[PDB]
Amino acid sequence: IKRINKIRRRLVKDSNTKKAGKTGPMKTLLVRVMTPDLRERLENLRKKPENIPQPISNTSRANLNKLLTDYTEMKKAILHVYWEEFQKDPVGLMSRVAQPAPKNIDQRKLIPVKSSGFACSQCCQPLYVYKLEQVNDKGKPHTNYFGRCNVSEHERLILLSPHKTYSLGKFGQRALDFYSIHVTRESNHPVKPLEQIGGNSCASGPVGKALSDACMGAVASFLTKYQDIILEHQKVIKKNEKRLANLKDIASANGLAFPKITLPPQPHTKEGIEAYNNVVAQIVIWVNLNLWQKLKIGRDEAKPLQRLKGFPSFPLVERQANEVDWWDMVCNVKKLINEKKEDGKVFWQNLAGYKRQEALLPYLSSEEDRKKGKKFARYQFGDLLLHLEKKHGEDWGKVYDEAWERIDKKVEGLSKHIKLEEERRSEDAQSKAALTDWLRAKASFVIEGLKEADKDEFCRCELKLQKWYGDLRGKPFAIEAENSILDISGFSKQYNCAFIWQKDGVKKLNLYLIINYFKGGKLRFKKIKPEAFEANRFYTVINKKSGEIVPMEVNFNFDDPNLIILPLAFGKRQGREFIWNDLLSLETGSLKLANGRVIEKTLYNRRTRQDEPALFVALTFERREVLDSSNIKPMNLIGIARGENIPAVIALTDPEGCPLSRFKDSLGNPTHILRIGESYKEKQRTIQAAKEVEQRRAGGYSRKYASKAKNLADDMVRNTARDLLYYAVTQDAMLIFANLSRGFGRQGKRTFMAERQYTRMEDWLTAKLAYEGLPSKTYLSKTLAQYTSKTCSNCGFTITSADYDRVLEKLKKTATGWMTTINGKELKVEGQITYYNRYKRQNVVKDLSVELDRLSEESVNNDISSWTKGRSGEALSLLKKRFSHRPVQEKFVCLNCGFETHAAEQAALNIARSWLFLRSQEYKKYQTNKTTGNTDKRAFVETWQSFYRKKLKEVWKPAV
DNA sequence: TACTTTGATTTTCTGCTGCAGGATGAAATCCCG
DNA sequence: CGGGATTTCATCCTGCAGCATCCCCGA
RNA sequence: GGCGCGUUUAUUCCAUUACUUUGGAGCCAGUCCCAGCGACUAUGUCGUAUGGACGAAGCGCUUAUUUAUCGGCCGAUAAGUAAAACGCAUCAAAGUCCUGCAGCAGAAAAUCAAA
Repeated sequence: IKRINKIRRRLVKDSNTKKAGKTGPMKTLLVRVMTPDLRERLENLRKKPENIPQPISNTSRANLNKLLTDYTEMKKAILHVYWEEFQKDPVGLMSRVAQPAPKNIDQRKLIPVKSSGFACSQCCQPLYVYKLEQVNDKGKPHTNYFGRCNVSEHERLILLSPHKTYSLGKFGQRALDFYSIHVTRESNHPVKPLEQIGGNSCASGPVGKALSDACMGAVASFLTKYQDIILEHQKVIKKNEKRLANLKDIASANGLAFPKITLPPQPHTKEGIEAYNNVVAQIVIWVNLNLWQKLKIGRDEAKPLQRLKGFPSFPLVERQANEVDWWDMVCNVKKLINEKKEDGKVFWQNLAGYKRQEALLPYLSSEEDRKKGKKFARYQFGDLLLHLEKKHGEDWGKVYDEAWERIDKKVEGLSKHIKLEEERRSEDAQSKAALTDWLRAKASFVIEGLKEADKDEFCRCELKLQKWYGDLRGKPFAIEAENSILDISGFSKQYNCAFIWQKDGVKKLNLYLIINYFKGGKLRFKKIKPEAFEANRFYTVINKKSGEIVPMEVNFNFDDPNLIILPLAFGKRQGREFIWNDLLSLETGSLKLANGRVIEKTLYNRRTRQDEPALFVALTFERREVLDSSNIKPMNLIGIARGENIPAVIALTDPEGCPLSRFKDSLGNPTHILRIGESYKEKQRTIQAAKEVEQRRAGGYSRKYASKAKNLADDMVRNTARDLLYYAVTQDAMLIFANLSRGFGRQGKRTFMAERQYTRMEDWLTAKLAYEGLPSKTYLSKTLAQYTSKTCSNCGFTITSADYDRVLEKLKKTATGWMTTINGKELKVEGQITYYNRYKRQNVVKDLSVELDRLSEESVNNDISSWTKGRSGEALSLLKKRFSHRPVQEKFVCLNCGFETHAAEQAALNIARSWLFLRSQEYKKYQTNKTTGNTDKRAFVETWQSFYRKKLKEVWKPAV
């Protein structure tokens, strides 16, 4: 039976247990706080439970709300202070936040710099460089670099990273002493969040220590991203200089006038980035308008400049609160439309004959628009104008007035309907979208007469109307809520937080979470004997740094007006995982509670169809006892192929490489191929289609679809990981993946991020293995991905570009038509090719022989070598498309022997066979020969094909 | 021969992945009943 | 004088190996 | 699309704790009232269920007052109400979180240009 927990139990029973290292694996339990609505849900059951729990009391709710608001305000204040500090002096701050080396690395410094890369801003003295050479565990020598000062107060060892000229290398959350600056009463800093925001009501210790981490973590992350990106920006600047020079030369060679603008130096703020990107945009606009379009020059010969991307913003303080009132903007648009009425009337009425047809060309819909069931407001207004012209003749003076009156009446009706709708309870997004579209159409109609008179005022009007159109269409779907976070630094007597339980029976437990963050509250811990439990008394466990577990009795008062008491809501599965686990018991110390958080975030309520705030509790657990991996030795192989249409296709093989038919398909016949994840893409496309329909109708989709794709993707990833682990454990096999880079995936036009699940599957399988204490190499391995999907599994021949080039070279004409040979096999050049005509938006079918004859109609003796570049290019494009090894995505055809099969299954088998290849002796001789500087892929392909053919002859008997 | 696609830039809103920072207890003073 | 409450401090171990592989192919 | 009942995901032993999701099965989808869109006899008419508003959303099992049939519900058959309690439709899986940025993609609109 395929259960993840069953596989975990089998893994546990098969090996010994050992204590974890300094830090073990971590896992988070996310539960909900028992609120009145959950109780109401519990009271509507057909079979009512015997004991319905009490919800969170009113006093706790008030305390929690106040504390959450105060915590958010203190975070904002501290972040604003450090934003000002960074904006004043970057280098000083990022030198202050750099993490010092441990005060234990006191090996003998050997060599100073052969100097002043940075400076300790505390004393404004340079940090001199000092090296230290050592050997790693793998034998590769490594030199670390450190910065030291002659100040005794600043006699530290700040880590450094060399570049080809030094960087810092690490930013810590605790390097800067936050408590002594902002929390302690002796400090003279003008900003003291606990003393000012909270009104001296919160305990200094816990709240201050939580703020320390919460703010300095974000600051350190921003500093790391900034220092990282400031180097690739330099590389891009240097690269753009050469391209600008080359394009200037090309423009000069063709006798064109290049704009006289200069690229600014490398910027270090957001305004400089915007200026540089504006210059790049102007250059690219000119290049496209004059070089690619008019002269038909290839993009490769005239390469564009590149924008600067990835510059971070300061945390939480640079957010733009684009808060605009909707009806006010509607009124402003109406006002400015009413301003220009006379100018539009004058332009339209006094217009000439033939200029009128071109004046209203953008107002006339196309045939495709008329066919697709619905038209934009512009074309509808154009149809109205045409009918009015037919009605009144050529007297456009009356036409203008009638059109204006009709548009006003329609807009007034829409406005009245929208106001009545929003008065009661309801939102009609379609009506708002229609009103915005009709306002846009009226604005265009009025202002189109100023496109040639005053381009500055016309540009101002266009900018205003464009920004207001964007804002009006985007506001009704703008989210205004944000999560609220309350942190718990740790679970020890210091931080005044407890996770308490009554000992019902011997194993049964009651459950509360207690927070004491207000002055005056009482929460007392008392040490007791290990087995001195009593009824109606709350107990907990305290974990000591030395490995000791101290059971304590926690006593307090329920009616205390300062405490926060939270009852939790969870399921059997979560309880067996964390609270009352059979093996990982937290009373024994095998499981430890690390820290926690109280979260307020939005849940979707379908009863009211709205997002509403809700309270969650997250508790992080650390595993202290893990397994021993020294005895696991898989024997067989499972090659796994990843993709989009099918998330996983797996093939099972013996140690020799021969297929093993042990899986059962739907029909029950033995097989060696399994598919995991089918019909996932179809569901994702269905969700996307629903989203697109709503987006076209109203400009955005409802909150019902907010998290559907992510939930589906998470479900697929977790279930696929379970399936892979189950097969690997039960078949005694090692899993083999392709060596795809992190973040690998297609970045095209109709691509979606929910369909890029390669690294996610990798990470989930690795983490699931890691929680038990085993390394990734125990059950998972990677191999080179080259030529795995391009090798025939029946003959061992791999197709390459050079083969296609040589086939083009040999192709000629006999009395029967075009002919060629590959590896002594004759090819009868015939058959039709159908291509997806994008301009026609259809499928166009052509005949290869006829196309080849046409290409030979302008040529004599059919000499391919005598053709131009473009003609030969079309020739090999046609031959490649007709002789492609992958005519259809899921179908593979071998060109050398005519073998046909499924591409994914063959590639899955070839992945395992390649993993076998990498540890053969042919690869050894190839590696030895490659040391002579011969960097040729051709020899690698030779070795791969030779090994594959040898093994096919020897032991891999092909299917007959 | 031409209508209809495509190239570039700008405005607004949403979601999903990717990568940084993390997953604090021990000990020393100080004050107050 | 003991017990809360507040303040100060400090911790770390990892690769390597070749241009393709869910891209495809295009008026 | 909407409305509800809820099972299985630990072998004696572990909170039918109640959470958040992915599946299976049950029941119900009309009205131009207001808008949107399309065709025109065109400052309106007609049509169209695109969006709001209204309306729809299991079946049995046992208990006692009234009527219809005999001596005038006591004995049974149908109709009308709240509750107690069980059964069938009807069933399998998964969960490692927080903060902060960035990058891609989706959807419209505006302008210039080419073929």
